Amino acid sequence: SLVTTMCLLANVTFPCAQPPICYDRKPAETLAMLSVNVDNPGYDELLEAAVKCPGRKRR
Repeated sequence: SLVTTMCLLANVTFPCAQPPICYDRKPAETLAMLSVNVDNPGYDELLEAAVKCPGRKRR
């Protein structure tokens, strides 16, 4: 089968592209999460997603 790219948070797995939250909500947690996924090939996907800004806006 094809494999999606998975990243780790806690003892849970999730798509690297789609983490549950971002930097603005909790900066410490986000960085910690990024550090945990340093080894993973998906890491850059995770960095991009974690780093981008929020939903409450028109554009």
